[PDB]
Amino acid sequence: GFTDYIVKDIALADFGRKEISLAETEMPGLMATREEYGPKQPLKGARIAGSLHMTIQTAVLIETLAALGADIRWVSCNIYSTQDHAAAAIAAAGIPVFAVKGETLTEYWDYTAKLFDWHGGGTPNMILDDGGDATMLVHAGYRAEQGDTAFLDKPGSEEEEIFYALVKRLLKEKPKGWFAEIAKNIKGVSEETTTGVHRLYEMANKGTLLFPAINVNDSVTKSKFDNLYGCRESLVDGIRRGTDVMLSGKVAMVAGFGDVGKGSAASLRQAGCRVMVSEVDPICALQAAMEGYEVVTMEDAAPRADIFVTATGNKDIITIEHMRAMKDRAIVCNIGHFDNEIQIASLRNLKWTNIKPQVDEIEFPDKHRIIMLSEGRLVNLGNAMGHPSFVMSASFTNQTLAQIELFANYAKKVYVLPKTLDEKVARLHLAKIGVKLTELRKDQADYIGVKQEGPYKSDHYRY
Amino acid sequence: GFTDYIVKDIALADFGRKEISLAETEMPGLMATREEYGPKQPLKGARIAGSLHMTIQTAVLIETLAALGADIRWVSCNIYSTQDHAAAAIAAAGIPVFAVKGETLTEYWDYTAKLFDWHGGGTPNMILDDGGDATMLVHAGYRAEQGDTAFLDKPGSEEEEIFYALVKRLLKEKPKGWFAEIAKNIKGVSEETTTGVHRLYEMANKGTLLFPAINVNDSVTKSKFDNLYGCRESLVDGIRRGTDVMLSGKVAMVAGFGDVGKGSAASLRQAGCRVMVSEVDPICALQAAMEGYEVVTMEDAAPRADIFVTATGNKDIITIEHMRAMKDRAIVCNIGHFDNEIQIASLRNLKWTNIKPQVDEIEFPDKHRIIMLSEGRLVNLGNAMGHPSFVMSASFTNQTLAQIELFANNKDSKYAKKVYVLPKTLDEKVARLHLAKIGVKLTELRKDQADYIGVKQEGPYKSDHYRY
Amino acid sequence: GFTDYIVKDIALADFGRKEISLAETEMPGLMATREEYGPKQPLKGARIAGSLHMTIQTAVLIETLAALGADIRWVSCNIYSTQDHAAAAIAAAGIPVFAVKGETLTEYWDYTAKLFDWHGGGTPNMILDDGGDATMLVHAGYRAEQGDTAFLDKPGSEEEEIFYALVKRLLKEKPKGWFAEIAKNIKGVSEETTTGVHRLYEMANKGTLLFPAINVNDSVTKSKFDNLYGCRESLVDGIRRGTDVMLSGKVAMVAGFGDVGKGSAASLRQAGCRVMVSEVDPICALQAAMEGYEVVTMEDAAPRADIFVTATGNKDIITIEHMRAMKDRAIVCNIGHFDNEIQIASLRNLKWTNIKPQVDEIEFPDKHRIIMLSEGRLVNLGNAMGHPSFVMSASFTNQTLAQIELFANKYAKKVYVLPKTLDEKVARLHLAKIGVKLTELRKDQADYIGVKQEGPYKSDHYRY
Amino acid sequence: GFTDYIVKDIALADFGRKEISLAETEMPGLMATREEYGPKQPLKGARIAGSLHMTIQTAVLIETLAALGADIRWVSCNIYSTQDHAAAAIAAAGIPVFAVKGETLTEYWDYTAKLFDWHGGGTPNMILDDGGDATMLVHAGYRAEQGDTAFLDKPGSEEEEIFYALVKRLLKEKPKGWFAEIAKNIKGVSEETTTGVHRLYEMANKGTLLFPAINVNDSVTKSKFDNLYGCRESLVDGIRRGTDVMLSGKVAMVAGFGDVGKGSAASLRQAGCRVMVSEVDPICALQAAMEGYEVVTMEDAAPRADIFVTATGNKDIITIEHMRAMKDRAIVCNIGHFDNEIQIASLRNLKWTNIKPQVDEIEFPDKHRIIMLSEGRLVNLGNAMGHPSFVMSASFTNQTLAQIELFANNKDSKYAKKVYVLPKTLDEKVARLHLAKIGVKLTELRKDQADYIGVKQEGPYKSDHYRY
Ligand SMILES: NC(=O)c1ccc[n+]([C@@H]2O[C@H](COP(=O)([O-])OP(=O)(O)OC[C@H]3O[C@@H](n4cnc5c(N)ncnc54)[C@H](O)[C@@H]3O)[C@@H](O)[C@H]2O)c1
Ligand SMILES: NC(=O)c1ccc[n+]([C@@H]2O[C@H](COP(=O)([O-])OP(=O)(O)OC[C@H]3O[C@@H](n4cnc5c(N)ncnc54)[C@H](O)[C@@H]3O)[C@@H](O)[C@H]2O)c1
Ligand SMILES: NC(=O)c1ccc[n+]([C@@H]2O[C@H](COP(=O)([O-])OP(=O)(O)OC[C@H]3O[C@@H](n4cnc5c(N)ncnc54)[C@H](O)[C@@H]3O)[C@@H](O)[C@H]2O)c1
Ligand SMILES: NC(=O)c1ccc[n+]([C@@H]2O[C@H](COP(=O)([O-])OP(=O)(O)OC[C@H]3O[C@@H](n4cnc5c(N)ncnc54)[C@H](O)[C@@H]3O)[C@@H](O)[C@H]2O)c1
Ligand code: NA
Ligand code: NA
Ligand code: NA
Ligand code: NA
Repeated sequence: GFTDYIVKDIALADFGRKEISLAETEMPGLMATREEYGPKQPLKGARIAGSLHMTIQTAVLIETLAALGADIRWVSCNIYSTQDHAAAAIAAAGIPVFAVKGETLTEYWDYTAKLFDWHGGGTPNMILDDGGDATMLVHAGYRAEQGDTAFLDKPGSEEEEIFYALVKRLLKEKPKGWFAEIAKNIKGVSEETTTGVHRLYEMANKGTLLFPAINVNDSVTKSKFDNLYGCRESLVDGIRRGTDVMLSGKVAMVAGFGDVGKGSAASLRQAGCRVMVSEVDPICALQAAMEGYEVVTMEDAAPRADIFVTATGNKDIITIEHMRAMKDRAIVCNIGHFDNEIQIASLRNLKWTNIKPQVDEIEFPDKHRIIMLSEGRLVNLGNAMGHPSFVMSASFTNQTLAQIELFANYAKKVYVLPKTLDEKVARLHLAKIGVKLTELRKDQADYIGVKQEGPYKSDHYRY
Repeated sequence: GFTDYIVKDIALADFGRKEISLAETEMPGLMATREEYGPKQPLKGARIAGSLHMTIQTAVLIETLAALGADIRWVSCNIYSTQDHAAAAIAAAGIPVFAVKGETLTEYWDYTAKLFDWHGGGTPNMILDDGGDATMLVHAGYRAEQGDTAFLDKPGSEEEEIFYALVKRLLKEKPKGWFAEIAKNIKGVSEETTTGVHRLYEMANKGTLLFPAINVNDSVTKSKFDNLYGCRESLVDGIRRGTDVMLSGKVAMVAGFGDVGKGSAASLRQAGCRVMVSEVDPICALQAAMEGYEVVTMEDAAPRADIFVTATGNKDIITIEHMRAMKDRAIVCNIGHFDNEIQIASLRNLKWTNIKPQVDEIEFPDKHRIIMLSEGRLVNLGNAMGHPSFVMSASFTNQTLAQIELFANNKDSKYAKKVYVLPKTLDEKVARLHLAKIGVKLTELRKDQADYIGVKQEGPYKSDHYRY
Repeated sequence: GFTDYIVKDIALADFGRKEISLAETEMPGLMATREEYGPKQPLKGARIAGSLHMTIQTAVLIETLAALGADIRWVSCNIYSTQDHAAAAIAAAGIPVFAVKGETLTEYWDYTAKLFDWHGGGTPNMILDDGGDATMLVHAGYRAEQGDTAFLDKPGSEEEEIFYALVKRLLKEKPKGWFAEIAKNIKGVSEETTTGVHRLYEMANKGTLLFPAINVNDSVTKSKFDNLYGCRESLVDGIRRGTDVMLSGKVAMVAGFGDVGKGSAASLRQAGCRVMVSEVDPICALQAAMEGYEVVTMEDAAPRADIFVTATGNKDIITIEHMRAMKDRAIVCNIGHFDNEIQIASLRNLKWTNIKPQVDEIEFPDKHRIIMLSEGRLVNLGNAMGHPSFVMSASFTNQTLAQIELFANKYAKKVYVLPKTLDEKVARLHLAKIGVKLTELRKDQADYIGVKQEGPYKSDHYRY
Repeated sequence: GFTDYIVKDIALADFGRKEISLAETEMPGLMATREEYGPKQPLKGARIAGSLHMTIQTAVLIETLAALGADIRWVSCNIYSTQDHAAAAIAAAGIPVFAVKGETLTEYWDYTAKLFDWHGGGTPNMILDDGGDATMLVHAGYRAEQGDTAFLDKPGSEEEEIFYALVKRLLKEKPKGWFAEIAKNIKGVSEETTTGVHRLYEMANKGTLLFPAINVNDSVTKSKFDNLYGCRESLVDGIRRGTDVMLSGKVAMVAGFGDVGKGSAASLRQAGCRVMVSEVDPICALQAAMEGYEVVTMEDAAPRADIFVTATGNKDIITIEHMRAMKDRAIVCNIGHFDNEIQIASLRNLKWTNIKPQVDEIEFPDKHRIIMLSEGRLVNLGNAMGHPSFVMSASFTNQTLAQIELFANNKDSKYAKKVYVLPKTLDEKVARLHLAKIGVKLTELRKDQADYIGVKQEGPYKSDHYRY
C-alpha cells in the first residue's frame, strides 16, 4: 500500500491515464526526449521537488523526468489549476503528489512544505518551479534561520500571513538548520514563468539567490509559444467554460501587451471580440496599435468593456473604482499572476454569490454585478484546462533540458539555455505538425554567415 | 406534488436557475418580448409542445412563452444536448420536461410521445420543433391511423425501428383516432432548423402537411446569425472540451459550406487551424475558395487532416473507407444532423474505448485509432454547451413571434397548410431588439434619403429577395 | 481605316493588348463562355450599346461579346474609371469606343449619345449598362419626345443640367421619333449594379420601362463576389495609390454594410485599420456588430476617423458639417455611387489643391484640410484599377449570359434575374483555375437532400 | 544656378513638395525631432553622405538632417527605388542628390562615388547607409590602398566587376591614399537594414571595421515595425500595382519567416491568399506553423503557388529549376535584398517581354511563362512606393538619433570601431513620439507598481534581452 500522496480521488486515475496517453501523442518534444535520454539516465540520482500546475501535461513531464532517472515529489503551484485525474494518475504511479483542484491557501502551503521531506529521508536536490513558490519557501526559511525573523510578523494579505505562519511552523518543527540543509543540497532550480523568473533575477541582483537558476521562461521556444499561443488558445477556453457568453459583438479589455497580453488579445479578437489594450511600455503599446487594437487606460475601458483580462504580471491593474464603473455583469478575470492583478481583497465585503466552481457573481451596493472567474487567479488553468498539450511539450522539453543542465552539465546566477538547445526544442515539434524544414546549402549558409546546423540567429535576435 | 417530469437530478435546479438568470441578461430579444407581450398574454390558452435541445437558452425561451400565457410540455431534440441543470430548473418551475443528457434512443422517442399526453388530459394545440421529430411523430401516426401502415413494418435504421415501434405502441395504447385528434388540435408548428424545415416543404409540396408551419430557420436573424455565428463560437468550444487539443498547427476538414459549414470553418480557422472544405454546390465552393479555404474532396483530406467536421445535412459524408485512411488519433465530429453524416453504424465491430462522456477512442484492425465526439451527434451541444445565449436570443425571439403568429394571428386563415416565414418587418424587429445590448447605434434615414432609395424610414429596408 | 472612336492615347494599344492577354488567363469564365457560345454565335445580329467602365476587364467582355457575333459600340459609365490602355486596345481592334480617363461630364454625356448613332446607320438593339445611364437617356428622350418636355427645364444638379441639355440637343438635331425608334429597336437591357437595378425596378413598377431587363447585379455570383470580394481587394488599392498612407493604426469609417460596405469594411480591416460602420438597416447593423465592427453614426465618426468611405448608394452621407468636424488631412472617398454620397458640391468654394490626378486637398477657412479621392466618385476605379480580373470574370460571364438570354433566348417589360442553374454554371466555370475540386453527390445523397445531382443545389430563396 | 544634382526631372519638384508636406503629417517622429533639435543644431559641421532609397520618406529625413545642421549629399541605394518627384524636390531644395528610378548599375556606383567628393572639396564625416554600399566602397578602397588588391581582379556578379572597376577608378583618379583620408574623417556610420548590419558585424568581428557604427536595424522600433509592418503594408501594394491580380483564391509562397517574411506572409494572407512559407530556422518554422502557414520546401511550392516572394536575405532561393517547374504566368518577386534571391541571371537568354516599367513576362523554351517584378529587385520599392511614411518615421527617427550619437555624443569616444545599438530609453522614445498621432493613450506606472516589476517609472521597461 502507498500512503504518501494527497489527491481528490484516486479512482480518477484510469481517466487520467487515458488523457495522458492522448497527450503523449500531442507532446513529441517530451517523447523524443524520453527516447534520447531514457537510455542515458542523466537524472539518475535527481530528487526533483516540483511545484507546477498538476495538469495532464505536467503528468507527461513528470513521467519524462522519471524516465530519465529522476526521483520525484510534486505539488501544484496554484490552488485551482490541478486536474484531479492527472493528479490521481500520478499518485497511482507511485510518485508522491499533493495536489487538489480547489485547495485552501493553508493546504496549498502545507503541501509545498511536504515537497522537502523526501521519502526515505533527506531533502530534494533539484527544484522545478513555476511562479517560484517552492524556491521562495526555501529562501524565506533560510533567511529566518540565519536569524532575521522580524519580517515574518510583517502584516500582509491572507496568503502572505499563511506563508509567514508556515515558515514559523517549519522552524518550530524541523531540526535546527533544516533550511540551510535544503539550500545546500539544491543543485539548481529551473523556473517556468515570467513572474518567478523576475523574482530570481532580483535575488541574484541582491546576492541573495541560494543556488543557480535556469530561466526556462525566456527560451524562445517557451516565451514566444507558450506565453503567446498557449494563451491565445486557453484564455477564451477559460472564459467560455466559465460563462458560456457570446464573444462576437462584445468589447474586451486586455491589460498588458507582453507575450501573454499579445496572446490574450489575440484569443479574444479571434473569438470575435473587439479588443482594447492598456500598456505602460510605449513600444508594446505601439505594437498593439499597429495590430489594430485601440490602446486605452483602464479608466477609459472600465465603463465600456464587456470582458476584462489582466495580463501584466503587475499588481493593482483592475481596482475597486474600475469595477464600480463597469457595466452590470461585466466579466473580469486574470491570466497573469497570483490574485493581485485584480483588487480581489477589496471585494471581500460585497455579496459574492457562487455560480459554480471558479465562477462568482459579486454584487455592488448599487445592485450592479460583475462576474469574477477563478476568484482572480489564472483563468485558463482555473476555469478550463490550461494550455493544450502540444505547446506545453515545447515548454516542458525546455524544462527537462534545464534540469539535465543543472543536475549534470553553472554559478549562482540566472541562465538561459543555449540557442542550439532552443532550436532543438523547435526541431522536435516540426514533424508532428507537418512542417518540412529547408536546409541551407553550404554556400547559402556562408552567405549569411551561419553554420548549416545552426544556431541561425545571434543571441540578440528577437524573432 | 408535481411529478410530471423526467430529468437527471432535480437538485441541479438552483445551479440551473443561476445560469438562467445570467442568460436573461444575454437575451434582450426574449426579455423585451416578455415586456411587450406579457401584458397582452397573446399565448393564453396555448398548449405548446416543444422538442428542442433542453439548454439554458431554451429555458429562457420556455419561460418567455409562459410569461406570454402558454401552457408548456418539453423534451430535448437530441439524446446528448440536454443541459441537466436547465432541465432541473424548468421542472422545478412546475413545467413538465422529459430531458436527460445521455438518454437512450428508446427513452428519447418515448419522451417525445409524452409531449402529446397533456397534463390534465387532451393534446397540445401548438408544436415548437427543432429538426421535426415531434412533427414527424404526429404525421407518421396519422398516416398509419388512416390505414396506410405498410411503412412501419420494416424500417431502415435502428432509430427508424425504435421510432416505428413507438408508433405501433401508440396505436395500441392511445385511443382510436388519437393522431387525428392531435392533428386537429394543432393550430401550427414553428420549425427551428434547416433539416426540419426541408421536411416541412416536402410535406407541403406533397400535400401531406397537416397544419400551418412557420419556417423560423430562414428568418434572416436566425439562419445568418445562429447557423453562422453560433457555429463559429460553439464548434471549437465542443472540440476543445472533448479533446483539449492544440488547434494552431492543425489541419481541419469541414464538409459543407452552407451557413453551418461557413460558421464551422471560421470557428476552426479563427482558432488557428489551416482549414479545408468540401462542397457539392459550385457557388458555395467558390465562396469557400474566395475566403482562402482549400476546397478538396473527403478522399483527398482523409489521410491528411487532424480534425474532421461534417456540416452538410446529408448522409454518408465520412465513410468507413475515409476513417480507415485517417492518421492515428484524428478527431472526427458532426455539427449538422442526426448521426449519419458519419457512418457511425459501420464502426460498431471495432473496439470502442470510452474516454469520458461523449468522447470515445475507436481502434481499427491496423492499430490506427480515431477520436469520435458525441458518437457522431451534434458536437457543439453534445461536447460543450451549444450556441451561446445572445445569438439564441435572436433564434428564439423568432420562435416566439412565430408561435404568436400561428396561435393568435390566424383568425382569417392567413396561414394555410403551407410553410411560411415571418414578414421582413418582424425579422428587422428581431435585429433591433439586440442592438442596444451590444452598443450598436443605428442611423435613422432622413426623410429625403428614405425617399431616395425607395423605403420608409421605419423599414423594411430591403426587398424580400435580398440575401444579406 | 477607323476613326469612329475617341480615346486618350491610341499609342497605348500595344500595352493594353498585353494586359488584356494577361487578364484573359485570369478570366476563365469569360474565356469558357467565348469557347462554348462562340461557335453558336448567339449574338449574331446583335448591336450592343455598352455603357460600362472601360477597364482591361471590360475589354475582355467586349471581345467576348464580339466573339459571340455582336456588333458593338461602347462608352465608360464613369468619368474617372477608364483605363486608357484598355480603351486604346479596343479602338485599335476596330470597335467604336468613346472613353477617356478624366473626361468631363459634358463629354461623358456626348459620348453616351454616340452609342445610339450606329455605324452604318440605325440604332442599337441591345443595351449592356452599368448604373443605368444609357437606359436613362433612351427613357428621358422618349418621354420628352412624345410630349412631356417640362421636366427637362428642371434640373436638380449640374450633371442633370448637362444631361437635360443633351436630351434637348438630340431632340432638335435627330430625326423626329428618333427615341421612339431606338426604344422599339432595343430588345433588352442587362444591368450591372445595385443602383442601376434600383432604377429599372422603379420604372417597371411604374410601367415606364420601355423594354425587358435582366438584373445582373443580383446573380449570386455577382453580388456576393464582385460587390463583396471585389471591393475587399480594390478599395484599399485605391486608397493606397492615392495617398500611400499607412493603414495599420488608423481608424476608418465605412457607411453602409450591404455587400459593398461589407467588402469595403473587410478591405480596410484586412489592411490593418480599426473599422467602424454605419447602417440604417438593423439586420445589416447586427451583422456588422457580429463581425466585430463598432457600429456608430457618421456624427460619432466625423471627429474620430482617419479614413471615411461611403458605400451606401444613398445621398448626403458625408455632409459639409461632417467634413468641418474631421481631423486635419482625413481621407474621404466614395465606393458607392455617383458623387452625391459625399456633399462634393458644397466644397466647390473651398481652396482645392490638386496633388495628382484624382487626389485633391481641400482647405477649410479654419485651415483644416481633407484629402478627397477622385472628386468623390468610385475610388477603386478612380484611384486604382477597379476590381481585379478574376472576380470580374464572374460578373461579366453573367453579363454575357444575360445578353444571350435577352437577345437569343417570355421576357416581359419586367426585371428578371438569371435562373439558378446559370448562376451555378458561372461559379463552376471559375473553380478549376483556382484549384477547387467539387464533390459530386451520389444519387443516394442527391435524393436525400432533395436535389438533382447536377443542380441546382439550393432553393431560389437561398441567401448563401 | 546651383548645378550639382542628377535627377530624372527637376520639373517634378512641386509634386514632390506636395507629397512631402502630406508625409510630414504622417511622420510625427521626424517632425518632433526637428522641433526639439532644430534649436540645438546638434549636427552643424556634420557632412553626411546618405545612400538610401530616394523616396518621399527619405526626403523628410533629409530635410530633418538639414534642419539639425547637416551638410548633405545623397544617393539611392537601389536602381529602381527612387521616387523621381521626391528627388526633384530635394534637388530644388539645393541638396546634392544623384538618384533616378531606373538608373544603370554603372551610374548607380558612380553616383555612390559622387558621395565622397564633398562640395568645396574634402570628404564627408558621417555615412548614413542602407545596405552598406557606401560603407563597403570606403572599406574596399581602403584595403586596396595599403596593400591588398588581389580581390579587385576577382569578380562575382555583374554588379561586382562594376564595383571593382569603380574602386579601380578612384585609386587611379584620387590622390594616393584618399580611401584612408575618408575612413579617417568618418566619425561614424548608421546602417538601416539587416543585410547591411550583418556585414558591419562580420567586419567589426574581423577587426577591419574602420569607424564606429550604430546598428539602426535593431532598434525595436525599426526591425519590429519597419521590417514587419512595413512589408505587411507594401508587399501586396507592389504586387497589385505590378499585376492587378486577384489575390483571394490564390496560393502564395514566401521564402523566409524572419521579420520581413512574417510581414510578407501577413501581407498576402490578409489580402486573401493561402500562404505557404519556407524556412531553415526551426524556431521561425515553428512560428509560421503556429500562425497557420503551411511550411514546405521551395521544391514543393514551385508547381503549386500562383505567387512567389523571396524574403530571406540569402541567395539562390528561387533557381532555374524552380521557375521551370512553376505554373504558367506565376508571379515571382523579391523583397529581401539585391537581386540574387531569384536566379535572374539564369533567365538572361530567354524571351523577356516588357509589360510596363518593372513588370516583365519571361518565356521559357517550353512556352510557359512567368511574370517577374522589378527584375528581381525589391518589389515594394520597385513596383510601388516602398513602406508608408508613418512606419519610415520610426526608422528615420532612429536614423536621426543615431546620426546625433556618432557625430555629437562621441567626445569621450564611447563608440569604438564596433557595432552598437541605441539605448532602450531612446528606442522607447521613438515609440512615444508616434503614439499621439495614432491616438494611443499610454498608462503610467505608479511607483509601487514600477518597483513590483523592477523598473523605473520613466523606463526602460524591459531588460536589454527582451524580445517583444
Ligand atoms: N496563465 C498562463 O498560463 C501564463 C502563461 C505565461 C506567462 N504567464 C504570466 O503572465 C504574466 C505576464 O507574462 P509576460 O510573459 O506577458 O510578461 P511580459 O513582461 O512579456 O509582459 C508584461 C507586460 O505588462 C506590461 N505592464 C506592466 N504593468 C502594466 C500596467 N500597469 N498596465 C498595462 N500594462 C502593464 C508590461 O509593459 C509588459 O509589457 C506573468 O505573471 C507571467 O508569469 C501566465
Ligand atoms: N449544430 C448546430 O447548432 C446547428 C445550427 C444550425 C443548423 N444546424 C444543422 O446543420 C445542417 C446544415 O445546415 P445549413 O443551415 O448549413 O444548411 P445549408 O443548406 O445552408 O448547407 C448545407 C451545405 O452542405 C452542402 N452539401 C450537401 N451535401 C454535401 C456533400 N455530400 N459534401 C459536401 N457538401 C455537401 C450543400 O451544398 C450545402 O451548401 C443541417 O442539418 C442543420 O439542421 C446545426
Ligand atoms: N465601386 C464598385 O466597384 C461597386 C461594386 C458593386 C456595387 N457598387 C455600388 O455600391 C452601392 C451599394 O451597393 P450594395 O450592393 O452594397 O447595395 P446594398 O443594398 O447591398 O447596400 C447598401 C446599404 O447601405 C445602407 N444604407 C442606406 N442609407 C444609409 C445611410 N444613410 N447610412 C448608412 N447606411 C445606409 C443600406 O441599409 C444598405 O444595407 C451601389 O451604388 C452600387 O451600385 C459599387
Ligand atoms: N524591402 C524592404 O522594405 C525591407 C525592409 C527590411 C528589411 N529588408 C531586407 O529583407 C531581408 C530579410 O530581412 P530580415 O529582417 O527578415 O532578416 P531576418 O534575419 O529577421 O530573417 C531572414 C530569414 O530568412 C531565413 N532564411 C535564410 N535563408 C533561407 C532559405 N534558403 N530558405 C528559407 N529561409 C531562409 C532565415 O532563417 C531568417 O529567419 C534583408 O535582406 C533585409 O535587408 C527589406
Ligand atoms: Na490542457
Ligand atoms: Na450555451
Ligand atoms: Na483591374
Ligand atoms: Na511610401
